[PDB]
This record gives sequence, C-alpha cells and structure tokens, in this order.
Amino acid sequence: KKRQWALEDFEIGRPLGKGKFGNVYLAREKQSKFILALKVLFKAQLEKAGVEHQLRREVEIQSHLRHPNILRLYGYFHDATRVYLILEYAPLGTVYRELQKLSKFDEQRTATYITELANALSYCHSKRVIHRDIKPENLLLGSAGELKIADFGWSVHAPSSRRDTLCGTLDYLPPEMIEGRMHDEKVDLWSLGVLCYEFLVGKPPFEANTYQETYKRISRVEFTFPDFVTEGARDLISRLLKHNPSQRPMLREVLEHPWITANSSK
Ligand SMILES: O=C(O)c1ccc(Nc2nccc(Nc3ccccc3OC(F)(F)F)n2)cc1
Repeated sequence: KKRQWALEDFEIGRPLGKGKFGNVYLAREKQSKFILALKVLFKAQLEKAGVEHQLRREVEIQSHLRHPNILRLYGYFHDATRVYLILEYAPLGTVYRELQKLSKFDEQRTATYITELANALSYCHSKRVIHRDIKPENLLLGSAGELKIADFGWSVHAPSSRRDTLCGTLDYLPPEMIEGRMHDEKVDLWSLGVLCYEFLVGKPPFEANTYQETYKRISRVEFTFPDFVTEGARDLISRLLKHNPSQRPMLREVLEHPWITANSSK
C-alpha cells in the first residue's frame, strides 16, 4: 500500500474457513488493534499447480476496488513458505452458510441481496472487471447484514476468450463459458439469475448429479420453477437465464425491475 507488512505484525485468531489453497483467519494488527481477516496461501501448493499468476490478478484487481458491497483487499506479504492476503473482515460469514441455515430466503431478503449484488457488479463492470464466479460460497455478509462480493479468484478483464480449465461446479457458469467460447460482462448477469433462483428455491436451477448432465441442462437452459416462486420472480429469472448473452438485461434494468423495487429494502 505504502508500506510492508510481516506475520509478526498480526496476532492470529479463530479459523474462519476454507480451503485447499490455505485457510482464512480472523486476525488483529498489533499496533492499531485493527481487526481483519488474513488469508494464508501456501506457495508450495500454488506452484504444484502453477496458479501463481492468477493470484497476482486477483490481488491486483481486488485491491483497487472501493465499493461497500465488495470485500476490501488492503495488501499482502509473503515469507519463505506462504503468501498472506490482508482482508476486510466480514463479521456475519458466508451467504452459503445463511442459505443452509434458512434453507431458503424470502422475496424481501433475495431482492435486497440481488440489489446489493447488482450495485457491486455495476461498479465492477465500469472498470471492465468481470467476476465470473458469483456463488453463495463467495459472498460474505457485513456487520449490517449487507452482501459483499468476496472472492475474486476467477475475475478477469473484459472482454475475454479464455478456455480456463473449468474444474469446479458448473452450476453458476453460462452457456458461452462451459462451451469455452468468448464472453463479456453478460456472464455475471446469467450468474445473477442463477443466484436469484437459488436464493428463493434453495438449490441452483441447473443442479444435477453429474457434471456431464449439469453441462447439458445449462447449454439447453432447462430449468423449472417450484409452485411457490412468484410471477415477478419467475419473470426476472427468465429474463436473466437467456442462452443468448445479448438478450440478457442490463444491470440497470435488473435494479429497475418491478419485482426488485417492490421487494427490495435497499
Ligand atoms: O462462518 C464463519 O464463522 C465466518 C465468519 C466470518 C467470515 N468472514 C470473512 N471475512 C473475510 C474473509 C473471509 N474468507 C472466508 C472465510 C470462510 C470461508 C470462505 C471465505 O472466503 C470467501 F468468502 F471468499 F469465500 N471471511 C467468514 C466465515
């Protein structure tokens, strides 16, 4: 930032969670007593998979973003064996844990999260950063219960054509990404529809038991709605889950959607 941290500057605390790169810890900076989170990546592990350059992207991108619905990255440092990310600490944990708790969210809490997400993504898109990995496990909650986009591990500059070896769940990836094609900001609009659906239903709309058939359901956009999903909600999700990226709405239209405005507290 201006100056260079070391492990000895921080008292480390409770393990927050993760993960196979290394874990995330609550920590406190000794001199200021500032409370934050410290993500410990293992180097040996980053190099037994040559991901060292992706971290530099994540770090570079996330550190330059200022938005109340995006998790701050303050800086980083390393020693012999590992790298440390100094992160804003989000006190209420992941959206996933919350979703697991409530099983599903009401329309008011979904619309509010979608709004918060939409604002954060709009900001991202103004810098032509595209996220590409929006999902409950990557979204944290602030002290006021506000959604924060947390993990920028897969974010990248737009437009992009990468055939990134897609290794985790397909559940949030749009057709143009699973088929390995070129893609832009509209990726995050598809993911926003997947998320909106998952928030209301409790499961992502293309969920399946194998990767191979999730792939099929996505590329053919086969989802159905349980009876309890309201018309307004169905309408927004159908607008978002469009095979053709150019037919997906702009974030502005998401924000101005009657189902959003009627239910959003934000
Ligand atoms: O369950 C809890 O007690 C809990 C309480 C507070 C926080 N808060 C928190 N603040 C900053 C970073 C961070 N990483 C993280 C932690 C666990 C899983 C995934 C993570 O990374 C992410 F968010 F990027 F995915 N977690 C997280 C969890």
